[PDB]
Formats: sequence, structure tokens, C-alpha cells
Amino acid sequence: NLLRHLKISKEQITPVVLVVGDPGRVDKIKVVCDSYVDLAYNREYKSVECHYKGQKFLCVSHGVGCAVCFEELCQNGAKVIIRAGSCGSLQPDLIKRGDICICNAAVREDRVSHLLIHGDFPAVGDFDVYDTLNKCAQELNVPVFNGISVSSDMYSRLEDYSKANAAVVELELATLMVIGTLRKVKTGGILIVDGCPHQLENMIKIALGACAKLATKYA
Amino acid sequence: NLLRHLKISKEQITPVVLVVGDPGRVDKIKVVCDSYVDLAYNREYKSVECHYKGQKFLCVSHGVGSAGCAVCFEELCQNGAKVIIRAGSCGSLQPDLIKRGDICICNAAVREDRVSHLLIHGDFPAVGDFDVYDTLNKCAQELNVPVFNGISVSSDMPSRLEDYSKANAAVVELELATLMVIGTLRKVKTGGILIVDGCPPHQLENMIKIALGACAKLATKYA
Repeated sequence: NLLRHLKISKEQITPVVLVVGDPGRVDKIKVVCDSYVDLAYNREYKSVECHYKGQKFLCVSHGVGCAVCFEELCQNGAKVIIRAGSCGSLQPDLIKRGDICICNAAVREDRVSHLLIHGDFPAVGDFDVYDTLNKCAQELNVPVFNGISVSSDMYSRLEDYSKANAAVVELELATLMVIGTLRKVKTGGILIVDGCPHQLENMIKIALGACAKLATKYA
Repeated sequence: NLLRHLKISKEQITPVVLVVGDPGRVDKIKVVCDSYVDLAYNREYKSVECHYKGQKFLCVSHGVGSAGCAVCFEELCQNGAKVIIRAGSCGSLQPDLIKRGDICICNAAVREDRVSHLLIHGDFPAVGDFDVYDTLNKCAQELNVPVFNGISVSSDMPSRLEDYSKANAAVVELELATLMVIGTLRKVKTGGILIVDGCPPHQLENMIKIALGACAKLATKYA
């Protein structure tokens, strides 16, 4: 009565799930919550039940593998999924190392989404997830950018997309969005800037706050 | 000091603009407004200043069958438009759920359109502004009008449409993907609202009301 790559029960899977990269970043989030319960740890896939602002939701990692992670979650009960992680600025003059970006859509430069549907199909997140993230960030008077991510599975064309007004670049958000849209799962992403080809805690607060706010509607 | 394909002044171009297909549908919107002023008429391009709920914004047509929409959107984005909304018709790709007569507010589109691909690689999303989408939904609910939300297939016409339909695309029409991308390239906020034709009446007035209402609401933030 368990799942393959996550090693947790379908019973344990919450409506809202928060997905991150490094499994250590999951350990850094559980502590910040009101309370938590560890569920499992499997090669690269850590899963913890997070209790925060009255609500209960999973936080789960998969490595710095994401496709199968998102697949598994969408199959087995996730209604909302949010990715929090890092990215690169594609607007160096405006968006600077340390800035936070909430993304509503992405450029499909990713192997996996193209295996599932023709590239013309938009990688786009849920509105109410995007709204919820913005309102938490403003409620905590934290300035945040909004824009489009280039989801690219290596990192060029990045110049093109940058001058097409893409904000940031990361690996997997386009994958989540499409899987989400295919599986009727609401998705979003929030990202903090690394390179450019304290703030982290605020982002996590936005992410956690948003998750709690969304979790309300399924409890 | 006036523009090429639209035949109106850059001074006359408002922050918010409403774009429709058939120029007869512009005549059907005039009536619904509080007041209006005609600006110009050029082969297929009718342009009217619309006054509604205290605000002033352009309404413009450009033809059926994806005529010269690209140049229309280009012209508007070049010369001051900050928000652009497309109202028009479409086909249901979810026959059991979405029926002839239903209204759909779209947040994104499938790029099956010649023109967007000439401008940026197909991987780039055709996606609307979320505040425009929010504003349309709230007008439709404020007027207790039920509306669908979903993705449009913007197509210039074999049965990829099956694929997209089972990928949960809601409707199909001609040019919304084009607007969104031009919008995103030119830093102009876009959105779209559509009424169903047929798969494979009164309601039109509600849609126009949503469109007009949303435009007014957005126009506030620039006036």
C-alpha cells in the first residue's frame, strides 16, 4: 500500500504539496514550521508532513528525477503543487542576485514536457496559486518580481528569450506546469536568484504561507 | 502625426484597448456603452472611443479569419497600449462539458499560428496577464454570469485537436496566441474572452458586459 519513488502512503499525500530541490533544504523547512512529521527518505527523495498556520501539507525533494516526482504526486492525490528553488536572472540590470521571482509560465526547453504534448502547448501555472503567492509576499512586505521562467535541462537561445522578456531560467518548472495541466493539478513556482549567465528565509515564508492558504480550501 | 493601418492619432490611443474580429461586433458594443465617439474606418479597421463606468478606452476591429490582426496588435503595442483584450468566438474542445453558448476566459493558448512562430521559438508560452484574467473573472462573477476558464488552441484552420483536447485545452480560435506573445514581447498586458460557436444568444451581451466592465476596471489604474 505504498508509492514507488517516494516511499510514502497515498493516505499520507496531502492536497497541497511543496516541492524543492536539495533534500537538505527540506530539513531547513521542517524546522521553520510549527510542527512536522518525517515520512520517508529514498536515495534523493525526502518527504515530510508540515504543519503550519493551522494546515497540513507535504514538503518533498528529488535532487539538484523531477518528472517522476511530479507524476507520482499528481497520480496519487495532489491537488496543488508549488516549486520553490533557485534560478538565474535573465534581466541582469533589473533582476539581481538575491531577488525573488514568482513565475506564472515557462519556456519549454525541457526534454520531458515535449514527450507528453506538442511544444506549442503552453507551460502555464494556476492563477489562484500565483495570486496566493503574491499576497503572502506583499502581506509580509517583501518585494518580489513576477515573470516567465526558461526551464532548460542543462544550462544561447537564452539571449533570445531574455530579449523576449523572460525573467529567469531554471530546470523543471515547465515540466510541472504541463504535467499539472494534463493531470488537472494546480501548479506554481517561486524562485530566488543564484548566478547570471537572509532573503531565502522570506521566500520560504511566502512559499509556506501560500501553501497554508491553499490548504484551507481542501481541509 | 497619425498611424498607418488604424488611421488614428497616437494621442487617441488609450492605455486599455478592446479588440474584436468582425466590425459589426464593434457596432454591437457601441450600443452597450454609456457613450462613444467614432475615430476612423479603413478597409477592415473600425476604431471607436468607448466611455463606460467613468473610463475611456478604445475598441478596434480588424476583420474575420485572422485578417491583419498581427499588424493591429503591433500598431497598438508600438504606440502606447498598456492593456489589450480580445473578445470573440471559438469552438468547444470539451463537447460534454463546454456547450454552444458558453463563455470562456482564457489565460493561455496553444501556438498553432503562423505568426507567433515567426517572432519567437515555439517553446515560448503564449500566456495572458494574470491581473487582466482576474479582472475578467470578477466582472463575470459580479454580474452572476457563469464562465469557464481554460486554454485556447489558436489555429489557422489534422486531428492534433484530439491530442490537445485530451491535454485539457478548452476551446479553439484563431489569434489569441498571437496577441499574447506580441504582448509579452512588447511588454503589453493581454487577455481574452470567448463565446462558443460549435464543436465536431442573449449570452453574447453578457460577455460584452464582462469585457467592457473589465476594461473599465483596468482603465482606472492609468487615468
